[PDB]
Amino acid sequence: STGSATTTPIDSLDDAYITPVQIGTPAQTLNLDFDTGSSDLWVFSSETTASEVDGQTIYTPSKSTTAKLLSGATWSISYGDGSSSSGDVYTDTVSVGGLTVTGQAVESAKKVSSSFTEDSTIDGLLGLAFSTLNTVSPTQQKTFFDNAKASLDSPVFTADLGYHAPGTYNFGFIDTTAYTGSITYTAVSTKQGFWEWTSTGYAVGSGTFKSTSIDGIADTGTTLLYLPATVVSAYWAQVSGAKSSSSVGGYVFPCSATLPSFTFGVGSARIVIPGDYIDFGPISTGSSSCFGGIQSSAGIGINIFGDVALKAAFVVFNGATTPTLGFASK
Ligand SMILES: C[C@H]1CC[C@H](NC(=O)Cn2ccnc2)CC1
Repeated sequence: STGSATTTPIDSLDDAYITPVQIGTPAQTLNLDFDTGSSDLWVFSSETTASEVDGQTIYTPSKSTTAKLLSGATWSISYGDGSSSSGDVYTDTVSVGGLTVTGQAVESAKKVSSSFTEDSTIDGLLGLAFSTLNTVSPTQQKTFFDNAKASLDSPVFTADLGYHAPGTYNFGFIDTTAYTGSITYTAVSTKQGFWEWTSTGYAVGSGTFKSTSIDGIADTGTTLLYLPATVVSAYWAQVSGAKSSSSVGGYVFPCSATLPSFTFGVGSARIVIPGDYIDFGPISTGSSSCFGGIQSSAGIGINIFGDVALKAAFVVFNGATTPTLGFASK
């Protein structure tokens, strides 16, 4: 089997991407944030504290003839941005782009933190990291991909995120029309539960490539590119007036700037992030200070190849017995 679904930016800055997902019978379609940095499929629901729902579409398990309470199971998750959610668990039929999994754990939120409430466009998350990170207790549950994998034509999914435009998540096949040149594959460590790999270095603009190992994660659920402070300083030093602002919470730059590109290495291959991809717009409405899309990972404890990086590539998440990652230009 295969599936193919369009993923759409939630706003004009590509702050996140949503993908429609069918849950239950009859189908309830929710727009979920596909997150290769986490491993829980959770949704706003009829069980979510009413004051914490503000415009989201909810899953109502009592209206699904295939929903079954997973008795005794609870979940609770916190993310790197400080947001969180928790609740109980159903199993139900879940389909993405024509690919159907029966008995998928659908984690129903009883509580969500303020940032989730405040974002009306995201109805939940669909985790695509390794199932070892799944938070369901006392019986850990599998991701949608983990459940689907054996049925797929090939045990892979691909992320093809757009810049200020829709893109595609495919399951079970590689669309050879969706990228240019060849896909370069690189080793993955699953030891921390992530799609963790080692970039071979970077360049800023038209500058020379610096060969250096940068261990990080391919994370569709993180908006920005988080790299070591040395690398980030080298980038922003090429933008007149750019500075790290403790009050804003990262590097900012004059909105009048033309940003240089940023290149990262995948083996001997190179992925070029155009400068425009690194502009996250005014820090507050009407400001001439703009927020940067490349930020320091110092104090995160891990480098994160988030959407800023991934949207410059066609990315293969290869879930074979020994997982790997593939990157192509597009
Ligand atoms: C320092 C960084 C700050 C931004 C963080 N972004 C997230 O946590 C986004 N997220 C929510 C759910 N899955 C992903 C990542 C760490």
